[PDB]
Amino acid sequence: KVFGRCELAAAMKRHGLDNYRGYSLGNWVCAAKFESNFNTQATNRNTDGSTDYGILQINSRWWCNDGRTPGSRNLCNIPCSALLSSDITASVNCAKKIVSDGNGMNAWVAWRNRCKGTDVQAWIRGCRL
Ligand code: NA
Repeated sequence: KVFGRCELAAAMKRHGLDNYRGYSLGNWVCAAKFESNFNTQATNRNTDGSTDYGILQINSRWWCNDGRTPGSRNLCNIPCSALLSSDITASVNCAKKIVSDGNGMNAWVAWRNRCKGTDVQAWIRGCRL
């Protein structure tokens, strides 16, 4: 599924991401835009052989099991393919654990490089939330 901007914002808000660990909703929408272009089926391979999955590009090195990242961890206790679903519940619940791990949203390289320090509230402008 490719989400619309306000559709994703509303779904992220319903799942409790708005101001989760102090990150306003526009941060999460900005992160999803530049990580996946709002596409739940997005995948990208990393240099170490791990793969990033889903709308927030969650990495198989630490967070999910894709059966092809030997020696890795599965801290969200899910198969990576669950992160590709049109239902974003698993992505959001895993994202909550990542953002809680000490580094905040700096865990997402696209957020640090393209969202941090900008007017992230602009990403939810016009939405009925
Ligand atoms: Na893994």
